[PDB]
Amino acid sequence: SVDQKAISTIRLLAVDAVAAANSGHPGAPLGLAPAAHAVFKKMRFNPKDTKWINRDRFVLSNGHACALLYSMLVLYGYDLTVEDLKKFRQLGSKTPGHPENTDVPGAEVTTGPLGQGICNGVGIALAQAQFAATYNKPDFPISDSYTYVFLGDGCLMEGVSSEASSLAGHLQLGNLIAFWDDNKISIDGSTEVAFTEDVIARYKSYGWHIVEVSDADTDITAIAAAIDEAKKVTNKPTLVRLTTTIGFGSLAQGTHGVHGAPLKADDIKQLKTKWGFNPEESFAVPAEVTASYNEHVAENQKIQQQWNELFAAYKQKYPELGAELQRRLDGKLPENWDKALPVYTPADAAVATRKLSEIVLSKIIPEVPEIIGGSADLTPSNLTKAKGTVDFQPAATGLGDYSGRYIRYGVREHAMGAIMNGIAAFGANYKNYGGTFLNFVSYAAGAVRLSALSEFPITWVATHDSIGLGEDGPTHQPIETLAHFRATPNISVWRPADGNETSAAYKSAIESTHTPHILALTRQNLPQLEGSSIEKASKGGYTLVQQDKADIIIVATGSEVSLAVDALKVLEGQGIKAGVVSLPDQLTFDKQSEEYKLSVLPDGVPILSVEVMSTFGWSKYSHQQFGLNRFGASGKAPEIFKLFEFTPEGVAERAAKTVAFYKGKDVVSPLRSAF
Amino acid sequence: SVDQKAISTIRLLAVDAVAAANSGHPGAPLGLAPAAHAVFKKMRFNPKDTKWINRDRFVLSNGHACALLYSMLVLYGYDLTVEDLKKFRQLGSKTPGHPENTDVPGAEVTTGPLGQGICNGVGIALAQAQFAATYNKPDFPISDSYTYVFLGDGCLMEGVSSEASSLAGHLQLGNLIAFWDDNKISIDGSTEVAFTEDVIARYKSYGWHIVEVSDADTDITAIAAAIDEAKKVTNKPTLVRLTTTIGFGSLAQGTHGVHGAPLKADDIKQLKTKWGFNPEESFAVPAEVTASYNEHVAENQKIQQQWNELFAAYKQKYPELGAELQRRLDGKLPENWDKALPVYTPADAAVATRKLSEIVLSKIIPEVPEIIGGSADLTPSNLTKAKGTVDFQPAATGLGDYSGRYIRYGVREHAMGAIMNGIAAFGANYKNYGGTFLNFVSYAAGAVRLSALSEFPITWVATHDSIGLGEDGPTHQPIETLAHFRATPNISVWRPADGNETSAAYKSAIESTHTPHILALTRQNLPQLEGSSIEKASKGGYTLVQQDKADIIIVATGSEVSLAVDALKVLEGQGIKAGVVSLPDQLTFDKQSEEYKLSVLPDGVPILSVEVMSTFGWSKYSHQQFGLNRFGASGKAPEIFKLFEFTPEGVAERAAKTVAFYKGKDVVSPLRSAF
Ligand SMILES: CC1=[N+](Cc2cnc(C)nc2N)CS[C@H]1CCOP(=O)(O)OP(=O)(O)O
Ligand SMILES: CC1=[N+](Cc2cnc(C)nc2N)CS[C@H]1CCOP(=O)(O)OP(=O)(O)O
Ligand SMILES: [Ca+2]
Ligand SMILES: [Ca+2]
Repeated sequence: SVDQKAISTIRLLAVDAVAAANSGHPGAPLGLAPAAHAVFKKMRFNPKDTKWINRDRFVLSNGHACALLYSMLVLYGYDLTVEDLKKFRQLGSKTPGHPENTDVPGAEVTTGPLGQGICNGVGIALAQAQFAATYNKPDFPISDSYTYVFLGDGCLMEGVSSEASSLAGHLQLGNLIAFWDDNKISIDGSTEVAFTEDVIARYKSYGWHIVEVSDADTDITAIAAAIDEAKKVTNKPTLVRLTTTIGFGSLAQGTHGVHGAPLKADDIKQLKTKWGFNPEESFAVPAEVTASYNEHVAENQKIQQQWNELFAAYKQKYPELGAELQRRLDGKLPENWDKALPVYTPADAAVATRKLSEIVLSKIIPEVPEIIGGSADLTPSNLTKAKGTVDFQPAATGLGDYSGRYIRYGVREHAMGAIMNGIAAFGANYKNYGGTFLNFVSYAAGAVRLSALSEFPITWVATHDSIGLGEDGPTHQPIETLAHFRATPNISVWRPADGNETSAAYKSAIESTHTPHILALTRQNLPQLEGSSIEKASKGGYTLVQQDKADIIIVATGSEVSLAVDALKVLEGQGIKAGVVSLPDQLTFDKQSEEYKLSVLPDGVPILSVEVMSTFGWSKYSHQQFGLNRFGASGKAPEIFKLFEFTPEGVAERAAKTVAFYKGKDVVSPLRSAF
Repeated sequence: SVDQKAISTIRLLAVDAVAAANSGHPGAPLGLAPAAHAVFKKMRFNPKDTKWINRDRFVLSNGHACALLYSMLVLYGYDLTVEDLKKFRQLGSKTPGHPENTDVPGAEVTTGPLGQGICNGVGIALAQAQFAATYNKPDFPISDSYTYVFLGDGCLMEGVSSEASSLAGHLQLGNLIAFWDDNKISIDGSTEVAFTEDVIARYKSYGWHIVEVSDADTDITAIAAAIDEAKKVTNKPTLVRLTTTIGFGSLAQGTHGVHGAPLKADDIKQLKTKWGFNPEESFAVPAEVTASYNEHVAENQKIQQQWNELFAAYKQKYPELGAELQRRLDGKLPENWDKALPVYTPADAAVATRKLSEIVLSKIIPEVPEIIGGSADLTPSNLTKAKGTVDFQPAATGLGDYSGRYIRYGVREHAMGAIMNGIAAFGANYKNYGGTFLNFVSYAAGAVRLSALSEFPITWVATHDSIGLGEDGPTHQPIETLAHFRATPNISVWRPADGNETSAAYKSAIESTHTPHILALTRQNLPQLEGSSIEKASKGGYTLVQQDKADIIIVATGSEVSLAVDALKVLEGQGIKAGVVSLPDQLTFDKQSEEYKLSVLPDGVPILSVEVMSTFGWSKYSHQQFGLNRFGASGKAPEIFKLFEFTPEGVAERAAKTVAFYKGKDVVSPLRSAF
């Protein structure tokens, strides 16, 4: 049949792509081609408009199987061709070895690191539910799309998927339909060696619906029926168990050897002949398959055409909501939204930056409907919920509504991070955030790195940033954390010192379209600084205290800026004139012009950095570094600062030693380099 | 009764400790005191010998509840007193706000970061099973101890605990007995807001046995009976559901407010009077409670006395095994074990450092019985299994035996990391390792940081270290990873360049007693270097190519050392004389004498670092840094190196620019500093 021919085409495109690269993963593509065919036939999408907001989304969580995804995209006429498939895994191609949303049309997210994609799918589905609850009206199903996820045994072993699956079940996300490639093979061989749990029983325990397809190597009727069944269960996410043979059709089917290396040439020949293809030909695309797939595309395009008319009618019937929706689909924030950002003066009281963050959120959430967010069981500590908002929960629970704006993630940092990526991936200008203690952002490193690689504007509200948290002690006190994330490409790591800097950090985080943000915020109160403003802090680094005859400049962040200002006064009594630079975000600063940066960190003066955590990275901006390169301590925070000499006198002593060390030396800016 | 009085004593010590600190967590201690009393009465331990190898182990995974643990340790006469309890959460005390194994006698592991302790318990139990299988003989139950773990809702939400619980069920770890504090309250309030899964059904799906105790606020008979029942189920770990009231007895019992802040003074008064204590007194220890607990200690000490005689008889009956066991309990490796380390010459073939690692393991595993390890589903990629070894599996599976030495962790990096910590915590000189790709060590950051804080000699075999892995692309290629771990205190991060350096890295990792190791290893082949040796590489950094008239020194690691040597030849043709330093471990290097370090990185010569990942940290050792501060690419590895100019010519160009940049300048070693 044409469907059988399409499945064979998919299988053979994937195998031929792996063969041409002499690299990659043929096994799962062979096993999942029937399911991919069936799912894409049920999906609504436009290959010519990858951003249609009511499209169904597909996520390949087992991203190593991407030759399958690329084959589907090529067959459906996305902006990806057979010539691109021939360049699978080749430098610069549109067909990288794992899918990247920035590079691959039709890749919703970046997968490959196992477990992430299913969590991203949870976030896409969460966003769709929130979006539909916000905009849909009687006779106006603006949003009614599904989220389809393929995942394998490896994703099911990764703890992040357990976190997200528990939460998705709790949230009753009935438009999420996941498909488990139950092939009983991973890299180390049979799943009997390490993965003998009853997966189905576990998913039932989370509140998921289950459909089992016992012969998913051939039974596309049953796969389609499983989708239909899943769509009837509106209050549970569904897991479809696809019992498949890894590498189906290969001489090596059902073995670990077919997972992750190219097939032998003779194996490819026998695949082709038993499926009616020419064993001498590669990258064959039968025109009847193209015709069948084109029919589905044309039908989907007529569905989108009708959706566009529905949207036009919605704008007439609901003028305010329609204009809001249009603005969001255009990627634009509300005009002058930033006038809601709080502004402070040096006469205002000291405030912890976690509390300043609460105040910002309280002002901007009512002004910017596309902001949603939550916390990983730290709501009253991170201060992430605006008073008067309702939680995102299924209304059946009585605990919230899908129109709610605040997500109770539970103690699930890693899944929170990957769910945030999925919310961003949904689109519609969502600007979403997640709170935890800074030290436990590290639990989510796998997802955070993907936020950076995927260019998603997510925000971590990362409170209790240092030894300033005090008594909880060294298991809770960051040392390495900012260095880790600052060393990751494309992460803005804001460590605001005061009220104006906290508003600048949020302005950056909410305006972002391609860069994730981490906001490192204090437990403890900090003074409002003389010289701070949103305008200056928006440059990422700025001169707080200018001293034209400086003997030294002290560059600091966060809680240490006020310390530097106090040290400047001690130094004056020692006959040393200091300037102060505040560096609330190194990435934003780095992006400023060379001339601006040199105005902040000039030649001809020693520069000392002060920040109560690792000194890594700081030599970009300073000649000498005063940091904390050992673990912390359990005690009252002021006593810990005293112990480690992060006091005005301790900073002054090191500043004086720095001045002494450079006597008789020629000093150029740390910004200079040889290449 | 005296048991009731003991439970009240525990509760009130914990509340009084929190009160004195005006900080900490009274709720879970109040709820878990009956269970703690019951469990410690069943446990075999010696407060005067915390390292008795056949002790039962206790782990408080909900580490915020540590006022409970400290109260137990004080009451049982560990080296912790009421005076220490009065200093709970105070700087420098033996009672920090979360338990630290380095600081607290009777704390087996460092907990506080949720989810870790239960995984550590899995590792303690895994080690006990392996140890017993190795040493026990008929009439000689050298090892027969249990592992008791307390955990709460937060631990059950963290994905790492799902990973470890799936694996523990698979491994049939019948001497593991965990207790869930089922109190339905977390920081964000009721668990109904985020955690509605059927936990018991999930644990059954993993193959655990379940016992439910419906009134764990009072029913110590049922808690004791649950332990007895668990001990009869020898082929499943057991989860005991303790249905408790958080803060039991407090006016605020059953509320989130009792989780994490001191009780009100009037609340403490009413607690004391209803339990028969003096509301005017704090830190009361009734002598009858001390007497009862002392009776149990005395019985346990007689059990250990008899174990010592059993061990003496074992040494006579099994002379070889007895001497091996004695050596391990003394903390000593086999005499001259390191003579098994492979040694290479520059005439030997190029080899990937992952393969060199395989060869090391193949030589040392037969020589050092306390080495065990595994991989997170990457055995044929990391090359972590020695041929001829058997896997650690329950014999009932037919897939291995508990005497086996190789662990199939599955796709569970985070749990692998925390399980490794538990294996180390067991003691008996275990030197254990875990393989994954370097980029996915990041999934386990929560546990890795705890390896460092806990001072455990665990080893990550972290292969595929860079863009040198090629086609899998940027989702797999480390950039920030070494900077992250090097910025963490107390992590040795070895990046060996060749065969001799790989042997030095293992010598360090296996000899370690207090420092975790990460071995960053290549996919791709590297040449054997002229000038390398185990002796020199053991210094962490060394002069590979000495040039007395150097215009520049190039410092490099791993795959970039050979690149630097090739660049030296290009530079010679440009009239520039270079030296080369290899820096296989920055931590080990840092620990050398100042004079040694200056002999490697002298004054008076520009120093350029070369390493194909983040430049963070490198200014400790260099004036200029050539690194990779952007994400990678999917293609053949040599083409990626060419793209980023990590070629002999690209390094030479930057070296020449470095020489030019320092013309006319006075250059001092990067090792110099102002303070
Ligand atoms: C272990 C593995 N990798 C390394 C890998 C490890 N850890 C993380 C976080 N991401 C990864 N990418 C890549 S791939 C995988 C086997 C998957 O086994 P799985 O059953 O899902 O795939 P398959 O056999 O094809 O049915
Ligand atoms: C969310 C929380 N903390 C921050 C916290 C967050 N993430 C990680 C990895 N470790 C932590 N330490 C500390 S504590 C916890 C509530 C526990 O809730 P749980 O039900 O286990 O404790 P309890 O209410 O006392 O019954
Ligand atoms: Ca599989
Ligand atoms: Ca709880």
